[PDB]
Amino acid sequence: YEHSTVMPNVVGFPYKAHIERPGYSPLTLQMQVVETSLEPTLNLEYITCEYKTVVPSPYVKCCGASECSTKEKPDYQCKVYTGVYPFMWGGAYCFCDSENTQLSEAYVDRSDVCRHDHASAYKAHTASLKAKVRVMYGNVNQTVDVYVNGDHAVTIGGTQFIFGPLSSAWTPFDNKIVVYKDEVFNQDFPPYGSGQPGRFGDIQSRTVESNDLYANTALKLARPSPGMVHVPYTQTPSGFKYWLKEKGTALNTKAPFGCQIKTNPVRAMNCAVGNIPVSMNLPDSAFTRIVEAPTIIDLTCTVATCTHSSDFGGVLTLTYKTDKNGDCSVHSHSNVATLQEATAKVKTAGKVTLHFSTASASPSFVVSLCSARATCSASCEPPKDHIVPYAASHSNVVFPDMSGTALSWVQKISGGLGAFAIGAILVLVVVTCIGLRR
Amino acid sequence: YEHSTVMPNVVGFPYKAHIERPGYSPLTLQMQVVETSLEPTLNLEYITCEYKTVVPSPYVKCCGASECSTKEKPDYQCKVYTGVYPFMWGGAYCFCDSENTQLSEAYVDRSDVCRHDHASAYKAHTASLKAKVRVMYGNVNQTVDVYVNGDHAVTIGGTQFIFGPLSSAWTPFDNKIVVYKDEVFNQDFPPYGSGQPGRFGDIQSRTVESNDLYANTALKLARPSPGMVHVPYTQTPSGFKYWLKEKGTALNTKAPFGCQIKTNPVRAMNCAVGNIPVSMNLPDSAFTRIVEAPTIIDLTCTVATCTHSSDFGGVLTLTYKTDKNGDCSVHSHSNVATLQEATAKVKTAGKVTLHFSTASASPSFVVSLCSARATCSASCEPPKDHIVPYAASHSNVVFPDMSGTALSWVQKISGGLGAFAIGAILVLVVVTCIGLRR
Amino acid sequence: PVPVDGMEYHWGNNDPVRLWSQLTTEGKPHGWPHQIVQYYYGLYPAATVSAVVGMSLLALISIFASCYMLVAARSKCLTPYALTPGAAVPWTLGILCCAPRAHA
Ligand SMILES: *[C@@H]1O[C@H](CO)[C@@H](O[C@@H]2O[C@H](CO)[C@@H](O[C@@H]3O[C@H](CO)[C@@H](O)[C@H](O)[C@@H]3O)[C@H](O)[C@H]2NC(C)=O)[C@H](O)[C@H]1NC(C)=O
Ligand SMILES: *[C@@H]1O[C@H](CO)[C@@H](O[C@@H]2O[C@H](CO)[C@@H](O[C@@H]3O[C@H](CO)[C@@H](O)[C@H](O)[C@@H]3O)[C@H](O)[C@H]2NC(C)=O)[C@H](O)[C@H]1NC(C)=O
Ligand SMILES: *[C@@H]1O[C@H](CO)[C@@H](O[C@@H]2O[C@H](CO)[C@@H](O[C@@H]3O[C@H](CO)[C@@H](O)[C@H](O)[C@@H]3O)[C@H](O)[C@H]2NC(C)=O)[C@H](O)[C@H]1NC(C)=O
Ligand SMILES: *[C@@H]1O[C@H](CO)[C@@H](O[C@@H]2O[C@H](CO)[C@@H](O[C@@H]3O[C@H](CO)[C@@H](O)[C@H](O)[C@@H]3O)[C@H](O)[C@H]2NC(C)=O)[C@H](O)[C@H]1NC(C)=O
Repeated sequence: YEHSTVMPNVVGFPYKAHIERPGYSPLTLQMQVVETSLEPTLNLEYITCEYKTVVPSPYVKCCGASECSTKEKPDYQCKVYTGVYPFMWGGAYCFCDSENTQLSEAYVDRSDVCRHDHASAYKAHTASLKAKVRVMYGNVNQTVDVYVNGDHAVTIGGTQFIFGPLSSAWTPFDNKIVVYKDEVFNQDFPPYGSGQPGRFGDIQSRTVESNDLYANTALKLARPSPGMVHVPYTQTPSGFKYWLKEKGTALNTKAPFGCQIKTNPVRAMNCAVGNIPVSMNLPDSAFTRIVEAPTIIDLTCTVATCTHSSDFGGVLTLTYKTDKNGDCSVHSHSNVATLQEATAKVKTAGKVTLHFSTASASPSFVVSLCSARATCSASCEPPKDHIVPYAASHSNVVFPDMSGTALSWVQKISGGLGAFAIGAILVLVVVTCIGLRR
Repeated sequence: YEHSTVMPNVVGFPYKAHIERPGYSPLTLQMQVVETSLEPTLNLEYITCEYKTVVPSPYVKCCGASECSTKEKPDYQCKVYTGVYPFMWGGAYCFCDSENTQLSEAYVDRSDVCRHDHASAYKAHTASLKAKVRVMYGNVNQTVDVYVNGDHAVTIGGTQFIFGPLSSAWTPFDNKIVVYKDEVFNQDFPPYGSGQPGRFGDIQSRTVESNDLYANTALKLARPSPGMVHVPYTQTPSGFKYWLKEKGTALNTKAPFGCQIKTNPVRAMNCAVGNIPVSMNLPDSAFTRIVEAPTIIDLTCTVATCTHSSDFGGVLTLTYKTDKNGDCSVHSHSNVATLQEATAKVKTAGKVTLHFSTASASPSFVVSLCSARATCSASCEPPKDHIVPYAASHSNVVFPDMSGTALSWVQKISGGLGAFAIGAILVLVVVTCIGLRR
Repeated sequence: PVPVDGMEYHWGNNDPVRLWSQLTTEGKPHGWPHQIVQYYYGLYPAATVSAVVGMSLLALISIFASCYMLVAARSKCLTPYALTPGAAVPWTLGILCCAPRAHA
């Protein structure tokens, strides 16, 4: 028996579905979203880590000269100085007074610990959803892991469930993403090969294991002091440490809809938005023949107390007359009130009680017990507590019933005004007809 | 000196760009697309391969009875039969004449060679383009590899190049893809957990090494024939073997724009569509001072022969007067004609020759040698060879010049008719003025 | 078929071979007007006919409008002489031909 329904994507909300086969007694399902997960698709751009400056020992050529030689090294800088007269601890070598030469050399290379502390640069697109739904009905109670897209069917006790695609296509990750340890940032990083010194991406590598490297830190050499051997240099500090201190904010403490951002892999969990359609296919053994189920007649609904709070703050009672005792499946056909239980045990005493939660001052909903039916209405008082630590258990609908007190007052006033207008219209029509007949 | 241009995405096309700095002699670059690669992003769905039926030996429990036991095996089937009287080569055992039972067992399992011969089901979206471009200017050769998107800068001899995103967003891959060895099929495969026997995907596995398996091949047992021990069964043939014989066509022999599909990784190569914007940044060392370049005056252009063929079927002659001999940059400012050379040897003799290819009956364009300008017009006859094995070297522009023979005839007839109409208007106006002045 | 775009074929185990068409025809350009039409009908034989028909129709419309305007101008100029018992002014008769050749 094929069926379809739409259920909200709110964690912990006890959704109940009603199935009414013409030949069998009605059945009530309970589906609950225990946990979700939003998986984006990532493309690695490059890897940035702190650099380390390699400076070899100078080569002081006594009584001669040397020539610079170009090399293929990241940010290689080499210069040659003349007229140097170095010293050492025991004396001064390079006997030649002024015909000496020093060759200075320096370049940049990736640090030793880059494979432990590095920040990635990704591009994120086409998020994919994943869920974990608990399904219970009759004597069946299981939890399954389902991809939320209409191409994965899971079997629970002989029943086939297909969870349709999410209603909306909203994702919290921008087109560009920077990931560091367990934090995600919505940042726009410089393109590869065009990084600027002193900021994020001063040195870039295509992958942590990649051999090539692009470095730009404006490493510049200076002439050594007289009578010294030290190879002076100046360099703009690493951009990674500037970024590590001035990254600013995050996505863990900034994501909308109250969903946590986690890493390895990058995902956003328990993030309430949209609706998840559900398609079903039930066997004929789940239902019960209507001859076996009890027959319920003369159903009347009365409400004891009502209070539109977050928890189940309503007490509701049914009176009936039955021939045999058994089990029915209760359900509310309007989302103004949400029942707590999906099965009430019917006895010949003819009195059962139910709990419900509502969020409107005066609700009106129709409830069914087995095949019976009845209309419920009540007056509810506000709650006193200002703040509670649990989520709302109702559908959050506020507009009251047309038979409520406020709308009854409005109806009476409008009826009086309409009667006055009708009387005036009738008087005018009679007068003008009399005038026309003359 | 920043510059920008757009180049066709046609492999082998000799694109030439002209840079006109106002303090230096003009420069001409050559860019050629050697190889491209359209790379889609893939998500694995499931893996299908030929199945194998495992049928254990029967357990003939006799002078007693046996009960079937359920197991968690893919497509498991078990039954117990009563009244068997088996026979063997030496005789018949199980003394009890009719009080014997046989237990049959069978199930499905993944084949032995599934990890060398299997078909993959993918989801493809958001293709990424990659290219390899050859650039030459002055004396600098070299080819580079570039990601075709606005976030990769490559330096070639001191010049920074950024290749912008493709103009079009067309991909030959549909949403769903089935990959087999080196063939790609645009196919709509059934969802996981809902495979039908006898067709593609009768058995599915989430990954080649995954333990889980969903098999639906309608395995059914039958009662053994009297006096034998054989465990009969029937089963729908494998769906993978069927798919191998009637998959139909492919994408290698079906893709548009004449681009070959390859596998591992899935990509589409040399696939001509759209335009590639180019952003450039050149240093001052590439240009030449205007004082060093020779001065060219009195530039005239003449055409010897012209045949609008695919190859360079045009000969052009330039006459000039110079003071010294050197090198100029030769360029054509209209796409109706494409020159073969980008630089020419200028001499005091005053005659140079060039080669161009056109696709219009009467081309007209302006050609510059260093800083001089000249206008060329030609009459071209159609070629005689019907079919050639090489691509066209022109821009495929057919509309002739306004000074062409056909347009000249149109101009003459239109002018005659306009003169007649103007005379009509003048006569009518004269008559009307005479009538009004009366 | 081998259009101007080109095509390839794959025969046996050999590598695919590509062939491209070329702009060839049977007309003669740079000649009489009745030969340029043939040359541009060999190429694109669906727009040349439409362009020729459009140009001819426009020329016919223009020439008909001009001839009608001359006729209307002559009729407007000559009709005052018909409302009086006057002459024809043979100076105007020579330039403007009218229905009365010599009789009034
Ligand atoms: C021992 O000490 C003596 C000090 O005189 C060293 O003699 C020096 O040898 C170098 C060898 O290159 C000479 O340099 C050359 O000088 C000429 C002329 O100035 C120049 O054209 C060359 O390009 C090169 O620079 C240097 O002039 C010379 N000193 C003098 C002549 O006063 C000697 O080399 C030392 N022995 C060693 C280091 O084994
Ligand atoms: C349907 O099956 C699920 C399990 O598949 C049942 O979940 C059960 O939920 C209750 C309360 O939510 C769990 O009891 C809790 O145990 C912890 C243990 O530390 C205790 O601290 C709590 O105070 C509470 O008593 C119970 O463990 C859990 N069953 C499991 C995990 O197997 C669910 O109750 C079933 N449906 C019905 C209607 O019973
Ligand atoms: C050696 O051969 C004799 C042949 O008589 C086997 O005796 C058979 O034993 C089985 C096992 O108990 C008997 O089956 C029983 O049948 C009764 C109904 O008569 C039923 O109520 C029991 O639940 C059980 O199924 C069988 O009747 C009996 N044969 C005869 C003729 O009575 C004996 O088991 C063999 N020895 C061994 C070690 O197998
Ligand atoms: C920039 O470098 C490329 C690659 O080195 C140069 O292209 C190469 O040009 C030479 C001729 O100058 C080609 O050699 C000849 O190729 C023909 C092809 O049929 C062959 O039959 C001859 O025996 C001879 O080997 C060479 O093949 C060609 N390379 C490629 C990959 O096509 C290019 O000329 C250089 N740029 C400039 C401005 O020279």
